Amino acid sequence: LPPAYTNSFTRGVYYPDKVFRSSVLHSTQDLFLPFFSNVTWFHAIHVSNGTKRFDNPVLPFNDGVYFASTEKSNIIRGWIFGTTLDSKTQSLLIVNNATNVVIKVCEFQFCNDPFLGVYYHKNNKSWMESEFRVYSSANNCTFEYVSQPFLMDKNLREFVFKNIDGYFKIYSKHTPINLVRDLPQGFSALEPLVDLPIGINITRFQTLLALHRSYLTPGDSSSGWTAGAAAYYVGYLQPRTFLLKYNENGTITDAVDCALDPLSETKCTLKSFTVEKGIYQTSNFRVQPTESIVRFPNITNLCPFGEVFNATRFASVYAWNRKRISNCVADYSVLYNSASFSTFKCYGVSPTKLNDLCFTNVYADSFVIRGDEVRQIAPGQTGKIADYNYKLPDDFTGCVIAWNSNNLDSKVGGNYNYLYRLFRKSNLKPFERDISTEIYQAGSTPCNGVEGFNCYFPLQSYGFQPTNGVGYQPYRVVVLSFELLHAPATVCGPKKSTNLVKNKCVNFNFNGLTGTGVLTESNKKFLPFQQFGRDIADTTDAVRDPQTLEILDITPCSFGGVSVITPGTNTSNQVAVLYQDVNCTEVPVAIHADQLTPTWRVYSTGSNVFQTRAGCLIGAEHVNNSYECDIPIGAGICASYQT
Amino acid sequence: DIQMTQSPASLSASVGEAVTITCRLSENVYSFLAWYQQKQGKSPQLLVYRAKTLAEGVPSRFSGSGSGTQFSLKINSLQPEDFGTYYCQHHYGTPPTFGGGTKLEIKRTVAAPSVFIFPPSDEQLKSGTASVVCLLNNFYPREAKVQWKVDNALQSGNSQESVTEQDSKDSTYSLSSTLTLSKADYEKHKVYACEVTHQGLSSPVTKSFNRGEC
Amino acid sequence: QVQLQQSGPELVKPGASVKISCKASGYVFSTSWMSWVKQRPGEGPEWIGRIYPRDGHSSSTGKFKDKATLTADKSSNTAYIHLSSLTSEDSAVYFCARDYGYYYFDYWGQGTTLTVSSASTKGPSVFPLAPSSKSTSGGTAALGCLVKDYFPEPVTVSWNSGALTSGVHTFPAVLQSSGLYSLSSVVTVPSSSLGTQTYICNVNHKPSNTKVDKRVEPKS
Ligand SMILES: *[C@@H]1O[C@H](CO)[C@@H](O)[C@H](O)[C@H]1NC(C)=O
Ligand SMILES: *[C@@H]1O[C@H](CO)[C@@H](O)[C@H](O)[C@H]1NC(C)=O
Ligand SMILES: *[C@@H]1O[C@H](CO)[C@@H](O)[C@H](O)[C@H]1NC(C)=O
Ligand SMILES: *[C@@H]1O[C@H](CO)[C@@H](O)[C@H](O)[C@H]1NC(C)=O
Repeated sequence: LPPAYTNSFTRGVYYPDKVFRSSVLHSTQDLFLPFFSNVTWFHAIHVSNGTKRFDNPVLPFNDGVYFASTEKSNIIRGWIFGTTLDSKTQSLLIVNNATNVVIKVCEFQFCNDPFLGVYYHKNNKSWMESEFRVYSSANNCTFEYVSQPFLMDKNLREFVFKNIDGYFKIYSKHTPINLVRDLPQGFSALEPLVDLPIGINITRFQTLLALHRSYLTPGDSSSGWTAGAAAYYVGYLQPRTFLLKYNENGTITDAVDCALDPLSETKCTLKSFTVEKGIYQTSNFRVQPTESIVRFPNITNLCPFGEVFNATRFASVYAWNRKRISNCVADYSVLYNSASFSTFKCYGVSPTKLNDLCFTNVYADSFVIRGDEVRQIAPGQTGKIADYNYKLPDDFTGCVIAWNSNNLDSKVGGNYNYLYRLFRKSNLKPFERDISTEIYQAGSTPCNGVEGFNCYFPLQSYGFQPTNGVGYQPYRVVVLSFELLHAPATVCGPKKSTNLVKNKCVNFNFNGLTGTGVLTESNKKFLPFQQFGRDIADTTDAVRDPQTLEILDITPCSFGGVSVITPGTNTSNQVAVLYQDVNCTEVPVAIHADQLTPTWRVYSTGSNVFQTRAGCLIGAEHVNNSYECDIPIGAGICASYQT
Repeated sequence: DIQMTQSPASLSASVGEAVTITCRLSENVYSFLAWYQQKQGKSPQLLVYRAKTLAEGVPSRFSGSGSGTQFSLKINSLQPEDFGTYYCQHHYGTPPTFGGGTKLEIKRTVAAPSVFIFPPSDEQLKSGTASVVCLLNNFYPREAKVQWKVDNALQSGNSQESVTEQDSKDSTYSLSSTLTLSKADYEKHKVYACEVTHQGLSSPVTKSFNRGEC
Repeated sequence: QVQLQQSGPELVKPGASVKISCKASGYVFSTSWMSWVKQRPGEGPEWIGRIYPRDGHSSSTGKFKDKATLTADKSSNTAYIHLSSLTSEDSAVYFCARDYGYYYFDYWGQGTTLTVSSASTKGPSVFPLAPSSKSTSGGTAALGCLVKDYFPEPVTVSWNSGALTSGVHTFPAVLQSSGLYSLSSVVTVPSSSLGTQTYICNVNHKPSNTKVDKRVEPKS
């Protein structure tokens, strides 16, 4: 069945924040479904004859997936989000069984038919779940949230999904409807429903539909259920600037997209829903894609971790080496992003947020221990190494990093230089170094420093033959201990310059320049020692790059001043768009950047042309007959509202 | 983004009692949370950062506890000066988020309000507007209702109610209700009074006065 | 030994740009981060950003990225926050707090209240609250003064040049229908103390720069 399109209603607006506002016209920017957009009306299953039409369009998740369903029986059950929809990558599974809603994050190996299995039970007369045929695996499960069913119980059902900075948000709302297929033209705010810190990459969306015991049978014939009623709506959210309206109760009564059309742009720039008759300039004639550009120079004062990591010689565990690190910037994700490290476990902090935190003092301790001994290094553990060679506080903060080094720290005769304190009088405290060579007097006999039957040398060394095998192979183990004190911190993570992007008319804020424009290569070379090339004007056509060694041109989005002429919102809905100092042939030059934004190809109407010295005018007819001015357009000729 | 949940939102207890305020976070922050005490019109003061680490110059009565999602601030002994608002805030990296706010009220013995009527100054009558206020002084509990009767007739919408913060030592609130009227309305009515209803009061008490020292 | 002071409360027309000055002392300005926190009245405060003076670096969240720009002057240990496109929603109280880099704040400035509205400052109107001619059982007398109109929030209330500090109660100003803020402050005194001692209520309104001291005594 070919895909179909339907006109999006104004519905889709969700609360951007949990903050409460009353009787306030508040403007916010986020991902949104544009007004009057095209919604792909997936007629998922059609049954006339009992003809199964199994359709599960795996749509690209993109920024935000606006969902709408008219299923009276609520046949649809949850949604599926995943980069690859297999065990290879992490996937999000949402199931809306009646008992509770299941939100479990696992690397599910999804089957070819991703449906919800439910069998009718004769004794209980209940549509209770049979089995989950949607997936086949549950690997590396991370996050689980359980709540009551929200889609469970002629009523329109709407949802918005967004994936931002590893944080998953859901908005929901239900409204009764008497329209068979037309989306009601009513403003329905979508209150926040649940927020999830899933923290995985999601690329494509797939919806889930429950197959009853009729469809559970292998044959195409259905036992007692038909899915012809299945139908829903899908729309893609894009970054948009909105002018929300809050009432006294705080409900979002209405909103206008700054990119919907010139009148809504005038509404946005005037910060009011109702504007009077006249001429007004607008700025948010469309939205800024991607991310605003802010610069920091690439890091120079790196912390000398690699010296500790790549030191030619390491000390034995008993005489473990210690280095203090401060007054530098350190990257840990780079260490995390290395398969050369066999063991990378953190305690008291997440490896992902490691670059986010600051510490006054960071102590790195390294030594050599054989493979099976790496377990004891973890905080709160027990064992000979933990007790007599090195111990960590139970409240330790930091990470333990290890890797095999049989290639380097072993020889044909085996390395005996690496040593472990086998015997000691008492268990070591955390952060305690013992280097005493005094003979261990296990027995009561005072040996006076002479080896005997009950007197043992406290120290013992590995053989480290290369063929002993992993678990006996040397592991160069480095322990990162972070000291968190009420002192001005020194160690801090790196600052990211967002890599580099090109040809996007977005905000440039090179170390806080606070400008707007499109990124293009600059052939002109400004003064090099400046971080950014300085123009005679405050706004600089070309901005030098602190990160790289380059200068990049910038260009504003609206080279023409978007002056919109329209009567009062009470008066009429007609619009008049004037591009000041722009020829009607340069109106297509504007239309290029405008048509980069969707539906502005349709907008500016059909670009019906009337040229004035002040600028080319589109959206009105020139009045040949002389008349008194209605709106001071310019050049002594004005147009008025009429039938 | 990060969600702050505090339970209970409002709590009241008497001096020397044990009070625990719970904080819940969406994500798991391991130990990077900070407790702040706030009083009305004042800057916040740091109390406990990390989990168990008391801040500098903090009474030993205050104690922090909890790990991960659950974080508990416990006061072993309540003090009259401990009144205020308490916030739980993570410091696990940008962006730090403050809690919704937990109100703490120091409970004490029920105290009847000392009621006073205040006839408007003749200066304001010269100004052309009339404002009449009657006062509640050092009363507990916080809940109190004042009824403005104009010529022995109830009125509403012309009176504004304001309550000061719980006293540092007296541990008793004060309430002011100012009736707003035109000078003509003042001249129309000979008798003005406000009726004060309070839990401490055995019976409702009214203070009345007559225009022109009558 | 750590003192943080901020400029006085500011009234600005909506849509304009404002700067707030925070001063630090008793510790090295460069070594410790200095941040900004904004609090809505009757609502929990929110983090804004941080600035670290020795390199001039500033990090802030996207919500206030456009609104707030952090600038720190190492010479005077005074870091100025610049806010632009002021709205009624922006009008709130702002604090500057010292940071040791861990985003937890041990010291806090007194804070500055930012007010955004079209109208301007209105001069106070002060009406003394005469004690009622009563027997005054218990040696308890009640007296105060009434301030009629404040457009800006800040209030200065003093009793006999601030000498009297016992039984002083100053109720918070209340927004009125006209938008003007009316405030009344009172104090309890002994009944015998009425005729013996002269009681003066001293009021100041810094945005209006008007200082008024009024004598109060029961009528007739
Ligand atoms: C929807 O698709 C139709 C099909 O050509 C097109 O004419 C119309 O402009 C589109 N509208 C939107 C909002 O995409
Ligand atoms: C060891 O290898 C190089 C040496 O320059 C460098 O990447 C670093 O010092 C060490 N490697 C890592 C991944 O840290
Ligand atoms: C860092 O930046 C400087 C100046 O922009 C440049 O010369 C250098 O090559 C950069 N280094 C790296 C590793 O990008
Ligand atoms: C616009 O068109 C006119 C007439 O062809 C021409 O003289 C002029 O140079 C063009 N450009 C501008 C900016 O006016």
